[PDB]
Amino acid sequence: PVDAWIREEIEIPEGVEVTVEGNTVKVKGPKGELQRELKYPGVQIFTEDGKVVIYKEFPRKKDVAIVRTFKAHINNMIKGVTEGFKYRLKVVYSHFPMTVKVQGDEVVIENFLGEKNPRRAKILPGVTVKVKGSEIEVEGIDKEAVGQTAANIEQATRITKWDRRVFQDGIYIVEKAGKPIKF
Amino acid sequence: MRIINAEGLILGRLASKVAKMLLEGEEVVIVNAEKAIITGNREDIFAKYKQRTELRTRTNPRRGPFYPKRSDEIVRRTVRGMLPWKTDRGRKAFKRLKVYVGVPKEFEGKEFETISEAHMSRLATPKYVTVGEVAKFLGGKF
Amino acid sequence: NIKQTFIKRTARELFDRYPDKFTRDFEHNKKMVAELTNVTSKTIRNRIAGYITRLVRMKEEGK
Amino acid sequence: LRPAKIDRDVDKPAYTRREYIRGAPGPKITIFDMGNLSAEFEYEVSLHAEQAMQIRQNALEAIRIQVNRYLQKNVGRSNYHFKIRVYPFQVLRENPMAYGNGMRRPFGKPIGLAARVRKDQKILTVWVNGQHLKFALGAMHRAKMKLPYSAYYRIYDKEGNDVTTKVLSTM
Amino acid sequence: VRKAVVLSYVGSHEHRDPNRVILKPLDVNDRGSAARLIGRKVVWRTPTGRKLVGKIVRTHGTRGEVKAVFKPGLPGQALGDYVEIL
Amino acid sequence: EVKVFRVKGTFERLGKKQPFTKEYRALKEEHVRELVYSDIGSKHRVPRTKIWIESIEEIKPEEAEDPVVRRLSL
RNA sequence: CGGAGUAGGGGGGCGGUGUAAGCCGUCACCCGAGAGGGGAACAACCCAGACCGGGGUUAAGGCCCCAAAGUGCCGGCUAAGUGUUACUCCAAAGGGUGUCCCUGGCCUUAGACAGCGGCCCGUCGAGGUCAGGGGCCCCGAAAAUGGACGGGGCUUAAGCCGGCCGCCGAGACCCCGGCGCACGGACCGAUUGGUCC
RNA sequence: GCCCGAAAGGGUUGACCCUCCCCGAAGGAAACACGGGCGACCGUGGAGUACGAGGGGAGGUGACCGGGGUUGCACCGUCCGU
Repeated sequence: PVDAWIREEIEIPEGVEVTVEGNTVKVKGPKGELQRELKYPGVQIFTEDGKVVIYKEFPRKKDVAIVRTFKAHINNMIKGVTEGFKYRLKVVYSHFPMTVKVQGDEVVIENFLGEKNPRRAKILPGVTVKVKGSEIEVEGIDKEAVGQTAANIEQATRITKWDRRVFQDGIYIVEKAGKPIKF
Repeated sequence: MRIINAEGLILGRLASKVAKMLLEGEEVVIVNAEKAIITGNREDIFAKYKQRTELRTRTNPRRGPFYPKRSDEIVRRTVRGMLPWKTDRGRKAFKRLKVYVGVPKEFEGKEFETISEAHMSRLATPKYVTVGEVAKFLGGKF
Repeated sequence: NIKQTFIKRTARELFDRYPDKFTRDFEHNKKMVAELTNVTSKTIRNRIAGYITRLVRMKEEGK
Repeated sequence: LRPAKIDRDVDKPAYTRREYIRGAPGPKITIFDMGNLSAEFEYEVSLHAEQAMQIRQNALEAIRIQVNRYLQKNVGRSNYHFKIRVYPFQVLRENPMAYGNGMRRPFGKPIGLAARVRKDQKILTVWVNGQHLKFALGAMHRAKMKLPYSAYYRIYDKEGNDVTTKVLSTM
Repeated sequence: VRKAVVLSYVGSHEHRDPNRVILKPLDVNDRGSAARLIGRKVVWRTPTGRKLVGKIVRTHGTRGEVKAVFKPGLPGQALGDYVEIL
Repeated sequence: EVKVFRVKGTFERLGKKQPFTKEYRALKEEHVRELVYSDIGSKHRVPRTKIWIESIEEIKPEEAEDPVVRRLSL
């Protein structure tokens, strides 16, 4: 195989409480509490005094990849319950300005390409959207739900019938978790 | 009668043991049929079972293969496949079997046997599906 | 002498019949084997008990 | 024309003698040496047959044209001594049946020519210097494509010893 | 009562011997020592109380079954039934 | 004392010979020989007659070139 | 000396011919003119040549259930139900950071990405990067009544590779008892012979 | 399993069944005790014992057995002539 006893370790920060209940990871922090189930044959997640340790005792490539993925997920949970995540969207149009508004658990877009019908995007629980003109912010505590809400707001505006070199109207992500999108 | 709980058991191995019991001459009852598992890939499994259900005689459908859509009938049919079904001996042995989804109030209050040769733990590859999920895909009541 | 196939088979049948009275403790397993079985040999009984202990370990855990 | 899987194999007796074969055809290949012929290059890149084979002169000529055009556009006539080593001596025949008489008196009339090659035999060679091994390998690939069975290339030095792995590692 | 179950006739998948029978003793101790029954008589009862008598000859396999001869042979109505050892 | 062994040899597949060098932990060299046979047979589909061993020489844990054995031996 | 039958051959291996299937020869093992035990069923592929009644041990092959015998052991591989096909009776050229191995070079305690800073350093500071070859799998891969690993089904297997240990299984082989036949012999018949060894 | 069974077949000078004793072809165990093997298992002793197709004998109960018609279970079996 690759090595003998692959072992990854994460240091627990200021006031974050990390617990295991058999295959779940509970993560409490100054804001919010998160849960997540992570299991793979032979992978053990247990807590030391001040550490999260992920272990497998005779691993192959795919097991190594699984372990690193689990480590990344746990780090994301910690960072989320500590600070949070923030995505940014930009609205653009050429003709027919469209109005975006928040209605309960849905974002509604009107006058897109001049349609008499509104487009709708579903907001997931625990996420908050703020619209100030041409810029939108999705703030939240968990990265998956935040990114999914952003992606839904984007995919509510997609064209298939006309050339996009000319028809470019819509809403676009510009910043993922603090990481600009560049060509 | 020997009452067997199917929670967490591999279907074909369970069926092999049960068929040999029946031929030796015991009466068998199986509870919790919807909780036995089938190993492999979801799409391959679902395709196989759909293909089974879409088999029919082209001149008369009142005749024709009647492959099941329910979990208990699926388990029963696996067992029947494991017997000599064209003989009085096998017909009697198969008549000596009953299968149930869940645990009916009748059997409520008893201790259930298991089978060691058949249990989810001898496995190492996580790819597995549930008979209840198969039944839901096929469109059967429980 | 007495072979291990006989032991594993008998232990497997005992566990199948009564998967509620056997635990992870070697000595309790010995006692329950002596109770629920009509064997007449400490050797056979203790071997059955060990194999039942392994069975319970495996049926609790799993890869 | 007819597919090459008919003539690929070598299970028939040799049929290479023209004082007895009536109406045999001439070759459609006349050039077997191209480039610079008196220039004492370093590296010799040679193709080798993986199993016994029977190559048509059509395939031979196509290989020639393609590989030579490539080597000219990329390396330059001043380099790349290119040689084909095998000549077509076998005569291929077809039964004149398809009113007809079917399988009555079946003995084919001659149609074409082919070269016979045995396992681990050289077919063609490019003599080149270090700075053009890339293009020599490209030519190897292009020729490999146009053959009925598979073939492997090797490299040789002056004194004709194998340095293929050492030269492949260090590019 | 020191009894056993009749399992099958002797033979292969394609043919069988109808004067020989495979028996499974039910007591775990007899199953652990099945060779200590070689030479013993073994009886089957008919629906009319008649008696058919046979003899255990040798062991069959390794799980604890035995082989028995019954001339005059048993009927097919006796293949998942009980038999009494003497 | 649990010894570390190094094995050298050749194996032939489809008429082409190929050298190999390996490292094992064991008490003796017979175990090493059986393991070598089984592993090469599995991974390259070679029978035992087409496997030739020249040397099974005992080395020390720190002059080795295999990470699993190195970590098992410290 | 006398009495015949045979003058359409076939399977399997080799040779000439032919796109191939087939045509023509050759060898003389089999079917024809050959029971029984296996290959799902199969004229000729495997074991094996048959008087009658019995008792045992093996062969071909097989041991999750159908179905007699192992849910057998050790080491490894496959994730595609691929496969579960000795043959009769199974799709390729060309490709694949899919995984498991072998080999040979080149950089390394500041390397090979990204990054603070326009070939340079302060940091992420521990091994990495190119070439060849092998095993298993994947893409390439479309057909007509509803359906075929013999079926059920099987995933550290009930699959594959390298090896091993026990058991089941023929009319074959050993043994007991009976019938006949061939050859020779002794004794004995009023005709083609009889009783016994 | 149900039915028929006077005579021509056996049988009260003893049908059938039960118990014990002797010999015994080829073949042929096991429990248990001591060791080898990672292991499935094996070796030594028990033991050429228990058993074994058949061949004989001794004591008990006392009336059917063989045969025929039809049917049930298990396995096998694709007609005759050319």
